[PDB]
Amino acid sequence: MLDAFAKVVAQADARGEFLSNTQIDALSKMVKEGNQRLDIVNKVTSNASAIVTNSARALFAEQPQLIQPGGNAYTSRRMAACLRDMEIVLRYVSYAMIAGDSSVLDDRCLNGLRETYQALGTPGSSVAVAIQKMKDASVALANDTTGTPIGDCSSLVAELAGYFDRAAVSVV
Amino acid sequence: AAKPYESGYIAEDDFWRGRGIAAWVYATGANKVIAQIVKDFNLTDKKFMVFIPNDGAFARLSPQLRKAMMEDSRLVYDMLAGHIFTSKGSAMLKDLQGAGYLQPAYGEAIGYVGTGRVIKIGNAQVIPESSDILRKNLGFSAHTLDTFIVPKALTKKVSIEAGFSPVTPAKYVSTTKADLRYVGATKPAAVGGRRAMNLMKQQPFWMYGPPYNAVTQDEYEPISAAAPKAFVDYQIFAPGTVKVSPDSVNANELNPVSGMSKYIGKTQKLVGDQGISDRSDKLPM
Amino acid sequence: MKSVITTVVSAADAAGRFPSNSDLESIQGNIQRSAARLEAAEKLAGNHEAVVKEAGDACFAKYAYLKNPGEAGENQEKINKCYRDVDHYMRLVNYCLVVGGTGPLDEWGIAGAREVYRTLNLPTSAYVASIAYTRDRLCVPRDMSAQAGVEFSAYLDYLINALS
Amino acid sequence: MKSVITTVVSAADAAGRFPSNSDLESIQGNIQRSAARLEAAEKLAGNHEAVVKEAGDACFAKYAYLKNPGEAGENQEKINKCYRDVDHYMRLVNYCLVVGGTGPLDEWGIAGAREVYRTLNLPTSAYVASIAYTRDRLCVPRDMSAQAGVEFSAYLDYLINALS
Amino acid sequence: MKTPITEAIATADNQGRFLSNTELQAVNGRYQRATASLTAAKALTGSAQRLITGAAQAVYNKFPYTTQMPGPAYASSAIGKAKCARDIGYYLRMVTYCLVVGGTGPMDEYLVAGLEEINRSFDLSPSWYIEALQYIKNSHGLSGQVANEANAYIDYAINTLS
Amino acid sequence: MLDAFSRVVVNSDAKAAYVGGSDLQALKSFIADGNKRLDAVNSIVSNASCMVSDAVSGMICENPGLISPGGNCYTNRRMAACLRDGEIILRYVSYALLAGDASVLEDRCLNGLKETYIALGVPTNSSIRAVSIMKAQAVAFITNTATERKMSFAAGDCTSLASEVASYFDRVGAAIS
Amino acid sequence: RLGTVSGNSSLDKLGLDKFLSESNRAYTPRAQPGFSSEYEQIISATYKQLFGNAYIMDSERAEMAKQESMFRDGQLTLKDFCRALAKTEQYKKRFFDSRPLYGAIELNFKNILGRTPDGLEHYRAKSAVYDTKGYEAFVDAFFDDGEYDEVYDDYTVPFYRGYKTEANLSMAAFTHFFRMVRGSSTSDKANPNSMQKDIPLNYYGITKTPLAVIAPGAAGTAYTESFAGTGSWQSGRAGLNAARVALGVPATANGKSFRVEVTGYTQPGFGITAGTAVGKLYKANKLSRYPRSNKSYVVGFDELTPLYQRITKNGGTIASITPL
Ligand SMILES: C=CC1=C(C)[C@@H](Cc2[nH]c(/C=C3N=C(/C=C4\NC(=O)[C@H](C)[C@H]4CC)C(C)=C\3CCC(=O)O)c(CCC(=O)O)c2C)NC1=O
Ligand SMILES: C=CC1=C(C)[C@@H](Cc2[nH]c(/C=C3N=C(/C=C4\NC(=O)[C@H](C)[C@H]4CC)C(C)=C\3CCC(=O)O)c(CCC(=O)O)c2C)NC1=O
Ligand SMILES: C=CC1=C(C)[C@@H](Cc2[nH]c(/C=C3N=C(/C=C4\NC(=O)[C@H](C)[C@H]4CC)C(C)=C\3CCC(=O)O)c(CCC(=O)O)c2C)NC1=O
Ligand SMILES: C=CC1=C(C)[C@@H](Cc2[nH]c(/C=C3N=C(/C=C4\NC(=O)[C@H](C)[C@H]4CC)C(C)=C\3CCC(=O)O)c(CCC(=O)O)c2C)NC1=O
Ligand SMILES: C=CC1=C(C)[C@@H](Cc2[nH]c(/C=C3N=C(/C=C4\NC(=O)[C@H](C)[C@H]4CC)C(C)=C\3CCC(=O)O)c(CCC(=O)O)c2C)NC1=O
Ligand SMILES: C=CC1=C(C)[C@@H](Cc2[nH]c(/C=C3N=C(/C=C4\NC(=O)[C@H](C)[C@H]4CC)C(C)=C\3CCC(=O)O)c(CCC(=O)O)c2C)NC1=O
Ligand SMILES: C=CC1=C(C)[C@@H](Cc2[nH]c(/C=C3N=C(/C=C4\NC(=O)[C@H](C)[C@H]4CC)C(C)=C\3CCC(=O)O)c(CCC(=O)O)c2C)NC1=O
Ligand SMILES: C=CC1=C(C)[C@@H](Cc2[nH]c(/C=C3N=C(/C=C4\NC(=O)[C@H](C)[C@H]4CC)C(C)=C\3CCC(=O)O)c(CCC(=O)O)c2C)NC1=O
Ligand SMILES: C=CC1=C(C)[C@@H](Cc2[nH]c(/C=C3N=C(/C=C4\NC(=O)[C@H](C)[C@H]4CC)C(C)=C\3CCC(=O)O)c(CCC(=O)O)c2C)NC1=O
Ligand SMILES: CCC1=C(C)/C(=C/C2=NC(=C\c3[nH]c(/C=C4\NC(=O)[C@H](C)[C@H]4CC)c(C)c3CCC(=O)O)/C(CCC(=O)O)=C2C)NC1=O
Ligand SMILES: CCC1=C(C)/C(=C/C2=NC(=C\c3[nH]c(/C=C4\NC(=O)[C@H](C)[C@H]4CC)c(C)c3CCC(=O)O)/C(CCC(=O)O)=C2C)NC1=O
Ligand SMILES: CCC1=C(C)/C(=C/C2=NC(=C\c3[nH]c(/C=C4\NC(=O)[C@H](C)[C@H]4CC)c(C)c3CCC(=O)O)/C(CCC(=O)O)=C2C)NC1=O
Ligand SMILES: CCC1=C(C)/C(=C/C2=NC(=C\c3[nH]c(/C=C4\NC(=O)[C@H](C)[C@H]4CC)c(C)c3CCC(=O)O)/C(CCC(=O)O)=C2C)NC1=O
Repeated sequence: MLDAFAKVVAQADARGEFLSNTQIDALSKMVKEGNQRLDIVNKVTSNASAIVTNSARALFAEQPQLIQPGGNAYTSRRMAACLRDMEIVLRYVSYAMIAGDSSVLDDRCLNGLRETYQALGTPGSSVAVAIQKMKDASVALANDTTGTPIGDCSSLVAELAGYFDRAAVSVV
Repeated sequence: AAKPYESGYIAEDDFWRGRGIAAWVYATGANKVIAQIVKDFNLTDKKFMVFIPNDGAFARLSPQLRKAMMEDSRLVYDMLAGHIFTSKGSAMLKDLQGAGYLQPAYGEAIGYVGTGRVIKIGNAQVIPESSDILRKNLGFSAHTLDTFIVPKALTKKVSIEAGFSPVTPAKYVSTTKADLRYVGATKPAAVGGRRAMNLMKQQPFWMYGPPYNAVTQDEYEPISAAAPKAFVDYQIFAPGTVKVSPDSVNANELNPVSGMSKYIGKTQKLVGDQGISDRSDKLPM
Repeated sequence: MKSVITTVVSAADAAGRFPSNSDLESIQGNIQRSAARLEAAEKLAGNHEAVVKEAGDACFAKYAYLKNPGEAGENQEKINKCYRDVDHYMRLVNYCLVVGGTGPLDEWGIAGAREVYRTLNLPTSAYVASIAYTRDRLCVPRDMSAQAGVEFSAYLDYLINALS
Repeated sequence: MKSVITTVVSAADAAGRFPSNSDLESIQGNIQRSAARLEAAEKLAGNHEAVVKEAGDACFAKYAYLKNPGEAGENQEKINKCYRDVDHYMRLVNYCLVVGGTGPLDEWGIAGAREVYRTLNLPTSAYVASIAYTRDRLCVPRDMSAQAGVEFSAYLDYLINALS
Repeated sequence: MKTPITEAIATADNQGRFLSNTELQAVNGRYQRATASLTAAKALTGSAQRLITGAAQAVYNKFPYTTQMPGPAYASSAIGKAKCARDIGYYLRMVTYCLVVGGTGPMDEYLVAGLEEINRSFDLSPSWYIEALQYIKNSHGLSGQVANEANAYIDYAINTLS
Repeated sequence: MLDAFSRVVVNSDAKAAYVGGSDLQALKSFIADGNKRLDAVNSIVSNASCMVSDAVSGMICENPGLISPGGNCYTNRRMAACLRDGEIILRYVSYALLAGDASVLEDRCLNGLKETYIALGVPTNSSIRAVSIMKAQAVAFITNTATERKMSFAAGDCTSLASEVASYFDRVGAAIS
Repeated sequence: RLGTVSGNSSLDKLGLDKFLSESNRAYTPRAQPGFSSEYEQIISATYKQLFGNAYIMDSERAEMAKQESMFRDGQLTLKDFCRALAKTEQYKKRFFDSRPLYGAIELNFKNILGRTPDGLEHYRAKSAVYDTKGYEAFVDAFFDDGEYDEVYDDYTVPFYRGYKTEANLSMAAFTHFFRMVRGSSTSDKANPNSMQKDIPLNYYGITKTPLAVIAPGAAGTAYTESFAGTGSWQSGRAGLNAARVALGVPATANGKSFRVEVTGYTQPGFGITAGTAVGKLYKANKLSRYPRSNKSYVVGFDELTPLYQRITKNGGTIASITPL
């Protein structure tokens, strides 16, 4: 895997170039955010059990056929594996948020997830609804203050929303 | 420095401010360089020819090139020395005809193609509407370009993959009355209480139907299970105080010819609204 | 989707050429016509539950035989699926005014419909009587403007001619 | 004969469908963009005898070696056929403005040209160099209107990319 | 690639847990040191050609047989001289990559993995590249903690060569 | 193949939602900035021949081992195919700029282009550099910063269109990698 | 775009998006004298179909200038032009003279008929025409059997139909179609399973065994495997590809079996450490950790989630999962 600092280095080694003066000034801004990025990863991780469970609770209220006999989440092994997957996706979205690059997200979670759910019969349109419910529980948790100093984080919540949309289109 | 309208505009340093085609040479410090070029190559006696790029040529200059003209003052020197030509002297536009070559002040030699009224100097084009101005004293000809004469021998050091590839940031578009609903689902259900089912949204009206059976948010409230033993008697009140009112006094709105009735029977759950509720009013209890 | 963009791109892809001057001239028609057909798509998207339910019982006001035994409007589930299937068709007309062509109606509503409404024995003249009621309910200055109602009705009788 | 009308009629025929609402919208863009190019073509009509004379001198100025004995511009008779062959290209772009697309260039001027010119030993770079001149002496608010110059330039670069 | 960011992700993904404050502090310390490292990398980039021409000449002064002996391995001809100023620029570019990333990651993936195999095969001496690196440690002109970050990755490559 | 308007339709169809209100304003902005998009697609296809030849030549000038015996662009059959491999890639990028969505570029071009280039043996580092040169040419004609041509436009800013088409070219390098 | 959901479509995002959009139908018996643009499009469309999106240069396209002119007034395009172009040297050089007989036989099924050979008897009926009468009648049996006038109008271009259900083929022929047609930016010179020299469906087209379909443009789209026998009788060798059967006690212990295909295995990235290992780089015996990339596994269901993490954490790319 490689983060956002290692991303521009790998793009520059393949050209055989030193980094520019403009490119160092663009990596100073990524360090200048710095603490605001670590606030989003702190808020998402600290409420990780309640984000997964209460957005599984709201999925079975709107699609109650998934827990009927003959549904894809009806049994204890088949329900516990469903909550386990929703915690796997929230894990690698927080990994992609601390790194600034969606490379650990697809190389270790997403590549082969569509092929897995097509061999098992898991409804892929219902997985993306569970992904989109953890999204707006987390982008509403991102832009509340709650012991953070007041400022503008609207550029880092568009990046966190883009990692949830990436995980949702790799399964739908 | 001073105002350009002093001494008329007869001064050489103030004339190009007056003939306002090249305003970038005084907005930047480029006019110090071309005065230092003709010191350095002794062009003050013999006649020559300049091709000044206009305003708009400086504006269409690329951001991967305009950065490299700031971090390298040697690159600004020979680019401005690449516009001063000493082949034909004070040459007009009619002597720039055919195809041929031209010797710059510093750089190798640059080929021109001049075909009638369109004249190219090699990645440049002379706009001939204002280009035949000749100064008598310190004598040269000045013509106007629309692009800088950029030789390819200078700019193999530049590229767009340095970091000048343009990127726009996209931000999320959520409304503040919607993510205030969604913060209550982040807490666990022992401390979030009733707010733990806040993530379910409004389904369409057929999704609560008997094939699909989507559960409303009110099934998770205690207001669905309000089934008491006690009951109001309604006969112990004064006559005229018990009020009742029907929904519509019509046979055809209470029940249509199909069973899609909003008021009678089990099809009262098939409303397009009334899927979610306001239980972020109270408490996290 | 069959659209204005996807038509002129596919025509210049089968010929193997760049977007010509006549392929940019078609997208300019998509600009001058978008004002009328986005007014109809916004008027429909705000008042859709009242337009669907007004047309859902215009089926059963013309065909009261559908509540007879064995028919398609017997019980509560079958009228829930009937008001759903009308709301599906009104969503696809909202999608066609947004895109600008008959794309979403063709791929999602019309293709395969003759083989389903005959296998399941749903009378296709009753998936029409709700669509034909909405086309004559529209008052041309009251709900939308003049050219917004031209676009709204032209996608409404494309669906009628595709079920007939 | 690629036009805006010809592209949607041939695409409605390829799927066996009637002219839809996605097809009449493309004819609307032909109406809006018509006033731009139809007065550029009026400008090219009454002033073609001087535009090809100016463009004709602009290739023998660049390639002066054509007047050598043994080249394509030896005598006055082979010179007269070059001013003729550039007057044809100015007539075929006058046709592309009133049609609305790259039809009349693609049939009578471009298809078959690069094997005629190779066999008859004519350099295509000099059939280029007169087309790129009238693209360059065109300044947009004097010679025509501001939008007529966009259409007039759009066909000259289409002819240039075809020869080159 | 070894980075303070990616080593925190890899030690939590190996255990299979969420990023705790054990991992949020290891990337907090990368952000504190990043200001010294980014000034050390902007200065080594802007004075690269001075440091490349000088360090190659500093090897020809200590080992003058490398400009004398015939063969393909030595910088006798103009071709072996051009392949030496290319090798110094590879060692210098990996140092500025390690300062930008924040760890000894880019010079692990690109330079020091397989380095003892390509030196023994093409018959290059690691003592040539040490003296080329002792020059850059003595001539970058940096000061303080800016020089502490630059000399930490220069001293890392001298330990693999020796 | 989806355009910009039909992309928000397949996003609304996933949740049985009508398109209206919040989503129609981002599409009404597409119409209002729609004259710029036609005015920018015209700038690329007017120069589409000089762009391709200069991209394959500049790929060769920096890496001149490609025209040696053993290089991939050696003979005349191989050079004429490399000049046509890039003329198609530029054609599909100009479709995605006209549509406003990268679905025609991913469906018809990039899906399968990777295993095309590993069966033939095309060097992916050299083909990325030829795309990179086309990216710099496309931003220069859109933002009018071309040093060899000066196209006429109305006055205004089109940075969002240049940052859009730059993201289409980076999908080409990420696919074949 | 990939997937099956989000658009209510599976075949256009399986590589068939360009092919599901054209007709190219030649609506008039002769080309009109005066105009060339309509019929130049049909000739470029029947070059792209019959040659399988190959590059025909101008020095090679002039070698078929005669037929192109017989078609423009006095020949059909389905018959008599695709038949004329199949007897040319440009078709014969790259589709017949390069491969064995059974390799040339299924390239003609794709190019002329738009499908794949179903079983051995589809191969065997076409090799018998070549053995008795030569190449000139061998390409006529693709045109002059019953199938060709049945499925194509004799003024349209052929199109791909081996995936459809109205082309009454076996379901192993569906999986074989997506081995020979990989999207619209590919030819059979640009196919990794036939590189204009191989037999693309050699064991699988004869025995009718089905393959796992990998979509073009997927993550593990570069997965290819070799072929080797395994038994003592055929003198085979063990340990190259995983089996396709799941026979014994391990088939149903740990639940239902699957067959997983991995693509990219490199030397950097094995350990739990985010970076390469510095040092020796190879053990004594000098071999890699994975001597082949493109490995395959047969795994149970209770071992599928530990294996999934063991693949992706070590650099691998899951190409396909298929229940045995
Ligand atoms: C190891 C654990 C660790 C953390 C969790 C963070 C925590 C943290 N955040 C900030 C500092 C900050 N944090 C934020 C972030 C926000 N403010 C808001 O109103 C938004 C809701 C939210 C963005 C999503 C902002 C905006 C600042 C800077 C205050 C300012 O400049 O206005 C600071 C002080 C630095 C400063 O003041 O500049 C610290 C220590 N840093 C750490 O080292
Ligand atoms: C632990 C102890 C405990 C209680 C005391 C009750 C308290 C209580 N009552 C209501 C909810 C309510 N409570 C009332 C009651 C009244 N309104 C009147 O006009 C009368 C004055 C009064 C009855 C005598 C009504 C009418 C509602 C429904 C409110 C509404 O949604 O309209 C709710 C909201 C939850 C729900 O709607 O189900 C709660 C927590 N519940 C508890 O769990
Ligand atoms: C996105 C596009 C889209 C559509 C247009 C519909 C099309 C459609 N409608 C129905 C299904 C139906 N349509 C009706 C309709 C009626 N009953 C009557 O008495 C009248 C004839 C009529 C009301 C207008 C009924 C009753 C069913 C259910 C059939 C059944 O219960 O067997 C079905 C069968 C599947 C099901 O059970 O829902 C389908 C595919 N579905 C779609 O996905
Ligand atoms: C989105 C799609 C859409 C439509 C197709 C129309 C359709 C429509 N019309 C009416 C409602 C009505 N429509 C009319 C008709 C008319 N009124 C006049 O002044 C004219 C003379 C005449 C035009 C023919 C009348 C008189 C009513 C009120 C009576 C009724 O309930 O139908 C209603 C009920 C809601 C209401 O207006 O109270 C609807 C949905 N409106 C929409 O929003
Ligand atoms: C209606 C559409 C139409 C066209 C577009 C042209 C295209 C065209 N031009 C030429 C023909 C020509 N084109 C040139 C041109 C040149 N020679 C030079 O010295 C310069 C290189 C260049 C000046 C522009 C000459 C000299 C001929 C005549 C060839 C000859 O005499 O051998 C011919 C051969 C027949 C002939 O004119 O003799 C044709 C078909 N003609 C058409 O009928
Ligand atoms: C329809 C075809 C058509 C063209 C291709 C052009 C070509 C053209 N330009 C000029 C004539 C001219 N063209 C210009 C050029 C310009 N003037 C300016 O104000 C701008 C700065 C600049 C635009 C580049 C000038 C200054 C003259 C007069 C001098 C001359 O060239 O003779 C003439 C002679 C007639 C005249 O205008 O006096 C012609 C035919 N005009 C046309 O009608
Ligand atoms: C729809 C999209 C679409 C494409 C992108 C191309 C993709 C493509 N390119 C080539 C074929 C080729 N592509 C290249 C290109 C290159 N080699 C290099 O060294 C350069 C890096 C690069 C030029 C930029 C070359 C040289 C060949 C020919 C290889 C050969 O002839 O052996 C072929 C095989 C041609 C054949 O089989 O006859 C295909 C399908 N074709 C398409 O239909
Ligand atoms: C080895 C030999 C060699 C070459 C052939 C050139 C090739 C070349 N051209 C450009 C760069 C460019 N190329 C063009 C294209 C054009 N400009 C015009 O004046 C024409 C209208 C049009 C086709 C001729 C444009 C517009 C740019 C960017 C800026 C500009 O020149 O105005 C770039 C930079 C790409 C980048 O930034 O990464 C390169 C390498 N350079 C070389 O070193
Ligand atoms: C009618 C069909 C049609 C064409 C023939 C072309 C031509 C064209 N371009 C623009 C108009 C424009 N074109 C651009 C684009 C640019 N300007 C720049 O300074 C950049 C260099 C470049 C890319 C960012 C801009 C900024 C406008 C102004 C109008 C707007 O902002 O929408 C207009 C609108 C001007 C008017 O209203 O008259 C037209 C018609 N485009 C079309 O839609
Ligand atoms: C790299 C980390 C990783 C990933 C990505 C992963 C995917 C994965 N998901 C699985 C199952 C599953 N995934 C789901 C999930 C769902 N089904 C639904 O109905 C819902 C819509 C949805 C979630 C709420 C279910 C129900 C199963 C069990 C399927 C079965 O047992 O048949 C299995 C089968 C093994 C098992 O857990 O029993 C794997 C390997 N496993 C991993 O270790
Ligand atoms: C980015 C990581 C990286 C490193 C470290 C690297 C080293 C490297 N240096 C090499 C050669 C060389 N290195 C030298 C350098 C020297 N010899 C002298 O006499 C001087 C004392 C000294 C330089 C100061 C010379 C002369 C050769 C050519 C040797 C040959 O061709 O046999 C070669 C042989 C391949 C080739 O010919 O290019 C490699 C792989 N390559 C890499 O890609
Ligand atoms: C679920 C338990 C199970 C089954 C069903 C099974 C079948 C099985 N039979 C095999 C071979 C074999 N099977 C036969 C059997 C025969 N050949 C003949 O000519 C006769 C007609 C026939 C029996 C009389 C032979 C000779 C081989 C060795 C094949 C060879 O080496 O070429 C092999 C290949 C492995 C090996 O060579 O040992 C398997 C997997 N193995 C199992 O573990
Ligand atoms: C069973 C015995 C055996 C074979 C046959 C074998 C081949 C083999 N060669 C490999 C890589 C390689 N092979 C080359 C070879 C070359 N590249 C070039 O440009 C040259 C033309 C050419 C030779 C000079 C390179 C550069 C790699 C590394 C590719 C990479 O890791 O990205 C790899 C990938 C894993 C690794 O990095 O070691 C394997 C498995 N491994 C084995 O254990």
